[PDB]
Amino acid sequence: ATKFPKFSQDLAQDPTTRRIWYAMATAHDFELHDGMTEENLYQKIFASHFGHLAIIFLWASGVLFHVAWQGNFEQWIKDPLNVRPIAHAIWDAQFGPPAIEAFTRAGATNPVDICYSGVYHWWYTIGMRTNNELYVGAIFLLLLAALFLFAGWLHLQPRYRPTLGWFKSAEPRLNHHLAGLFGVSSLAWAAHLIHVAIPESRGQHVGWDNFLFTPPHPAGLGAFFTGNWSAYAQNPDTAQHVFNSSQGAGTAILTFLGGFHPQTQSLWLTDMAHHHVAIAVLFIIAGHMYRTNWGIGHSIKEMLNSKSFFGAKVEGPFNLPHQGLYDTINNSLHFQLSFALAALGVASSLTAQHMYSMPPYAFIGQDFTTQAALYTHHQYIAGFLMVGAFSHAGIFWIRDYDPEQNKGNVLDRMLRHKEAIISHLSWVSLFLGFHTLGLYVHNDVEVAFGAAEKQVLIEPVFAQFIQAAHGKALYGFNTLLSNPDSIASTAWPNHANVWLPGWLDAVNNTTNSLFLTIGPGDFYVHHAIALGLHVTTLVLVKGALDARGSKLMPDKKDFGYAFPCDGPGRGGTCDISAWDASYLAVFWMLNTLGWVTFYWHWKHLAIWEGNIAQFNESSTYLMGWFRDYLWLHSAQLINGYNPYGTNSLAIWSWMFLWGHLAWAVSFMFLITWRGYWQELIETLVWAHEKTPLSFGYWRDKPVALSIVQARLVGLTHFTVGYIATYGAFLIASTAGKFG
Amino acid sequence: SFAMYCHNDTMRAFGRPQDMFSDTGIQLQPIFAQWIQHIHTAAVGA
Amino acid sequence: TLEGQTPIFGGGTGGLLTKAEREEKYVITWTSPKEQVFEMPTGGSAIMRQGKNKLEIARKEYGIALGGQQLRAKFKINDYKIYRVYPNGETQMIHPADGVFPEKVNQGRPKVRYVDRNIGSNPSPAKLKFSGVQPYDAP
Amino acid sequence: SHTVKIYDTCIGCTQCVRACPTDVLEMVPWDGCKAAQIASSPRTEDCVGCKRCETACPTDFLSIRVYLGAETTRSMGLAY
Amino acid sequence: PRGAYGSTSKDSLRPLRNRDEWYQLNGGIFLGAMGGAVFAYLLLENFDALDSILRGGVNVN
Amino acid sequence: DMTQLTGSYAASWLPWIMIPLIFYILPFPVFALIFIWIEKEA
Amino acid sequence: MNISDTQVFVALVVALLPGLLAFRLATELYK
Ligand code: F6C
Ligand code: CLA
Ligand code: CLA
Ligand code: CLA
Ligand code: CLA
Ligand code: CLA
Ligand code: CLA
Ligand SMILES: CC1=C(/C=C/C(C)=C/C=C/C(C)=C/C=C/C=C(C)/C=C/C=C(C)/C=C/C2=C(C)CCCC2(C)C)C(C)(C)CCC1
Ligand code: SF4
Ligand SMILES: [Ca+2]
Repeated sequence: ATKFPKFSQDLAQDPTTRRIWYAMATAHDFELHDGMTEENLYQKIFASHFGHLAIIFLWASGVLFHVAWQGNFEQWIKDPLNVRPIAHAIWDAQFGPPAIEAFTRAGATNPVDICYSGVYHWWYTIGMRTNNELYVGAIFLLLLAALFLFAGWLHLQPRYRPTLGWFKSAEPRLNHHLAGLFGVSSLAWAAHLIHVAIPESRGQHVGWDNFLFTPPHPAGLGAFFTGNWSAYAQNPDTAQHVFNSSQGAGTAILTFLGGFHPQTQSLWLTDMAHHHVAIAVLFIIAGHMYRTNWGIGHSIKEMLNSKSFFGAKVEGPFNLPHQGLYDTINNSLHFQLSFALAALGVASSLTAQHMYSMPPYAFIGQDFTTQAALYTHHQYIAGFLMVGAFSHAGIFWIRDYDPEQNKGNVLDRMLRHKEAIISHLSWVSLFLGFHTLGLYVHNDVEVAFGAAEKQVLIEPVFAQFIQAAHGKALYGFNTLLSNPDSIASTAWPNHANVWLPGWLDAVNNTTNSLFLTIGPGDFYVHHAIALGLHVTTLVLVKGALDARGSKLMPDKKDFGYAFPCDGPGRGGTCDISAWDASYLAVFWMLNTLGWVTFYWHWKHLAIWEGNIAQFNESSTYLMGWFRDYLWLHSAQLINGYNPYGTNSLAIWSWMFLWGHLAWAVSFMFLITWRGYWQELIETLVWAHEKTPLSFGYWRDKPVALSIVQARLVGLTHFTVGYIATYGAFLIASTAGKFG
Repeated sequence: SFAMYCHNDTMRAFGRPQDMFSDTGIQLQPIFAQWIQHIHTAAVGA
Repeated sequence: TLEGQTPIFGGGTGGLLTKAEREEKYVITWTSPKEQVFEMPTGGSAIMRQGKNKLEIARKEYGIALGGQQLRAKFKINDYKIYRVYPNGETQMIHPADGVFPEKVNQGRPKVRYVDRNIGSNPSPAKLKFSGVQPYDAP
Repeated sequence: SHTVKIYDTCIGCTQCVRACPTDVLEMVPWDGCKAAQIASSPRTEDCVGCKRCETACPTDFLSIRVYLGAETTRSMGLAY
Repeated sequence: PRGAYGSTSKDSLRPLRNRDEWYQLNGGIFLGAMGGAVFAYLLLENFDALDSILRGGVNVN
Repeated sequence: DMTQLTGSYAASWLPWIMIPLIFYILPFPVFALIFIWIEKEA
Repeated sequence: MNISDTQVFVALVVALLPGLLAFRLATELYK
């Protein structure tokens, strides 16, 4: 046996190469470690989270340091609309002179990368102006990461290891994370906007050297304590304000103008300050809801176990039995992780959907490649988080759910009609797939046969009505905010729609992404997205709800979350584990997010080109997507290098093929299965033993990758190729045609 | 066979055509197939 | 020592490897009524001798396949035995374990790994958290 | 090594023992079924995990269950 | 031997208790020192070529 | 000039040595360390 | 005007502090 892995004697006694593979795969599955107790489980997790937080801070420190060291932040300040931000320098000793010249751009005298993460726009909005300020922030994050690294070590020492009861105290954690982690942090950020960011946007420098004696508002804090809060909203930035200058600049620190700053085409800084002020108050209030040590406050266990509605006998909230759930969540780390991943997935989708439509950073809406990168980045991350939410939901069913303590509650009821849930999800998927694909190919045949007028073109009237209800007067509807006489627009009792004039100006502006005009081409792709959402949910939900077992495998819970199969008997049981459903769902998540990002990218490409008519007429049939989006926009990408020379797109050309290669390799792991390779490896084992001069010999017997391992490795190549191929195409097709 | 194509893609992307496997760089002439063509052409007298 | 004459075989590539000399090896011995051709478990054909034979095999499954599917089913030979041979020379007879073939019930054999319930009554894994006991091993 | 368990629904049909390619199973006297015998797994160290025994088992659900566990040289079916 | 290299000495920081070990150590020391010195000398003597190497200047032609 | 890798940033000699160190000097010793770690007998 | 030689060297020395503390935490978690 070997010392490695320390956490599994079963793996440590494995005499094959499978031991090394499985040690890395199960290293962070702390619950399955040898001799693991519940208290040691939480303590190890707590220190691990300190390490992850330090890694995040070091990562942010590296981004700041390389911009301050090798970027062009100060030059980019003077002309954000025409200067290309620099990510970092390039040192590839294999470059030739044509490659060196091609990557020497953006005002630099050495090869550089062009930043597409938007950190230049973000740091510019929050008041950073000099490379020294970026450098101090980078040094500060190095020390902050050191603090959390020490904290993780400290909370593993015997005197500072928290007890299991400390981890299980849900009510104090919710109070502190709502009021303090969310509320106080929001209040502190609003303070940074009021004290630093807003003055810097008006040509006034505020730093650590002078912020103590430089009030952000002339009225001072006296206006706050005397109830004269309206003084903070007086004299806002004028519509002719120039960012980073006092020309046309007001003095208000908390306005509620709405819309966009006319020059930067982004949200008002004073609006964002008042946003985080109001958010802080709401979250600090929410952080007092639950009882910790002073009697006042709700008890979550009591609320879930409650059976009386002001005297009347009820099953529970909404007349639904929620009893026994408090212990279910509080004892299941996978249940908690499922909610946390799902919440972050929705938050990441909302980030993508709301940052492109309402840009919060100065001039970031005019950096087309950055806009495409940020939307695609946060949607794909959201899709991965959504898969993880249901993956750990399936883990919860097997490992942490017991029917006895959940008898008759709402969680047990879901498991008792899983067939109805899965069958109806299957019906929605079949209905969407049959009709969405059928209407595409109907339009394909009509357009191909020179009969584009015979296409079925269903108008997205329901979504157009919502846009009109939000103030979009393009469609001619006269409802709600698009009707100036409507009670919604006037707000008849109070007329406090101080947001509406700014909001309507941004809504009806034709140069932004706020409620983009949609036609029949947009109708069909949302139904493709709905199909993708429902099928990916169907695969994940079916795997979670069948994790305990099915007719084919009644005792699946006794085999764990991830096992290869149950053998060829009973007809065959390939991909029967709940892990396999998550494995299959990643394929559908990638496909769905492919449709989502294809739609976002092509629509914005047409708008940025000035050729909106191309998308409107070609997106209604699939050949339009294949020809006018894929084939048409690949031309400049695939010419990054050619027999005539190389340009700055050579990296995206090479990475484009690199993604295709990784995608192709995945097919080998996914199509060919283990027994073929084990027999081949046996032949190579014979050859090595019979060959002279080959003094090496395996300490670990070479074996083919396991059945589950092959699915994971193939899925990893498939995903990496998926991301690399589209990322290269997304950057090259946008940056090659724009800044 | 294939990894030398990957070699050619990387050399071309680097702007180093002289390091490629090509007629104008590091040549790989199929001399045996060229010899057969010359033999079969000279057999009939052409 | 194990006695018997090895079958006529000209050599093959599917024979023993380093594992036979390092970890363990298996030997199957049987008696045949006549000289006849059988199939080696790892490919090729061999000729079993007139008397009693002795074949060295890399894995135990080779002996079960040869003795079970060829010697018994095809050649009506029911006296084959499988031994496990260790590098130190220790040899133990492992099949049939007690002289009676496993498929035939024999007195004195104890019940091993028997669970006194139907498979549907295995406890949920949530009940056995941090105890190290699998649901199928639960009492 | 893999773990092979036999449950009380066994009917003593001896089919799992005959199907085993490494002689892990044997039939032992019993009284819970008409056949007066039940499957046993005294030699699970030789079990490869092929699950041929489960395929042969005629009861519903299975009277014999194989749980793949720690991998050894003989459980991986390695001749080297 | 006197001191830490005697038979009964238990000095864990001085484990070469045999003369043959010391002579083999000395041979290795001499050969390795000459090799490392020559390697550094060759790297420094070709510092212009190696600097062009590490900057990609050898890819002009 | 654009015939060589250069750097206008401070201490441009740092990538000149750090790129070789991290990518084709240290990684093999690092792999040796990990290999010894994962092969040690109990 | 980007950072100077001294600032880059200072950042390298400062990064040693989280570097050593990362090693301490990693070895502690290994226990
Ligand atoms: C160690 C030791 C050893 C040895 C000695 O000693 C050997 C040898 C042999 C002979 C006999 C032969 C011929 C050769 C050739 O040509 O091919 C290869 C190449 C190469 C290059 C190989 C390599 C070599 C060595 C390894 C060297 C090393 C050195 C380095 C540099 C180190 C470094 C270190 C650092 C730290 C990184 C072979 C082979 C084969 N392999 Mg084989 N090896 C081994 C290892 C290994 C591993 C790990 C794996 C996994 C990956 C495999 C794999 C494989 C396959 C697939 C196959 C095939 O096919 C082949 C054959 O069979 O035919 C017939 N195999 N191999
Ligand atoms: C033989 C092929 C070859 C090789 C070996 C290299 C080697 C290198 N190139 Mg390079 N290059 C090549 C061909 C090649 N190049 C070609 C053909 C082109 C086009 C002309 C370029 C263009 C190019 C540019 C433009 C740049 C490089 C850079 C680099 C260096 C960084 C290492 C790297 O590329 O990623 C290796 C990757 C890793 C070691 C991974 C790090 C480990 C992390 C933790 C993985 C995490 C994964 C992540 C979290 C998940 C994905 C996230 C993503 C979605 C954002 C390295 C010296 C960069 C550089 O200068 O670096 C200083 C750089 O900016 N190259
Ligand atoms: C905060 C988020 C979070 C947390 C704490 C966890 C935590 C956990 N997950 Mg989980 N998961 C998440 C998000 C998260 N996950 C998401 C978003 C998904 C969807 C993709 C999943 C999908 C998932 C599955 C399908 C499984 C788990 C499992 C596990 C547990 C064991 C971890 C393991 O296998 O060892 C550590 C594992 C690895 C390090 C995997 C290797 C890396 C993979 C292959 C990615 C490829 C690397 C890539 C090329 C580059 C990435 C960057 C690089 C630095 C690694 C552990 C409790 C497993 C479990 O509980 O088993 C029963 C399990 O089967 N999770
Ligand atoms: C182009 C690729 C592709 C297509 C079209 C499908 C299609 C489908 N998959 Mg699927 N899948 C794929 C790739 C694909 N998959 C891959 C690569 C994976 C990863 C392994 C999966 C994993 C996967 C899972 C895990 C699940 C699906 C499901 C589904 C179905 C849900 C959608 C639906 O009902 O629409 C309607 C059906 C279609 C659009 C299919 C085409 C119908 C044809 C066009 C009708 C033509 C009739 C005509 C007379 C035929 C001519 C005669 C001919 C027989 C000779 C559907 C049959 C889900 C499912 O079955 O739920 C019901 C499900 O659970 N798939
Ligand atoms: C050229 C026109 C065309 C074509 C070829 C199809 C083709 C199809 N449609 Mg469809 N459909 C169309 C126009 C068309 N549709 C129009 C204009 C509408 C109105 C918006 C619908 C509404 C519709 C629904 C609501 C459903 C279909 C379904 C189907 C599929 C099976 C239909 C069938 O008879 O199966 C043979 C029929 C059976 C096997 C059983 C009968 C099923 C019917 C549809 C339901 C029973 C009717 C009853 C009133 C209950 C209605 C429930 C509803 C209110 C929710 C098939 C792919 C079904 C589907 O996709 O299933 C997955 C389905 O449920 N279609
Ligand atoms: C994953 C990707 C994804 C997803 C999920 C969506 C989803 C959506 N997009 Mg969308 N979009 C995407 C990608 C995506 N998009 C991409 C890539 C682009 C390109 C940039 C767009 C561009 C886009 C535009 C331009 C617009 C949308 C809009 C919408 C929404 C349509 C609303 C609608 O018609 O409902 C219609 C529903 C009704 C009219 C309601 C009817 C009454 C119902 C039944 C309620 C009844 C009363 C109720 C029960 C009481 C309330 C109870 C409650 C308190 C619990 C929908 C949420 C539209 C929108 O509204 O955005 C906000 C819109 O204008 N999208
Ligand atoms: C995580 C943050 C991060 C990242 C991804 C990068 C990325 C890069 N740096 Mg870098 N750097 C960082 C932080 C970071 N830096 C910090 C904080 C400093 C100041 C000490 C430096 C100082 C620095 C110099 C002096 C040089 C680079 C260079 C480079 C490039 C080549 C890699 C290299 O030589 O590393 C060198 C790395 C260091 C000298 C120290 C890095 C210190 C960070 C904090 C380590 C982070 C560890 C990480 C979080 C743990 C990963 C966990 C794993 C599971 C993934 C590459 C683009 C080279 C370059 O520009 O080439 C053109 C170069 O010469 N870096
Ligand atoms: C402790 C530590 C450290 C330190 C380190 C050091 C001190 C290092 C050094 C290092 C070194 C100092 C190294 C060296 C090396 C060397 C080598 C690697 C060599 C090689 C050589 C060769 C290869 C040679 C060869 C030859 C011969 C043999 C003969 C002929 C000729 C020739 C030349 C070829 C630090 C602070 C960082 C950090 C913390 C910890
Ligand atoms: S096959 Fe099933 S029923 Fe028959 S003896 Fe074996 S365990 Fe019992
Ligand atoms: Ca050259």
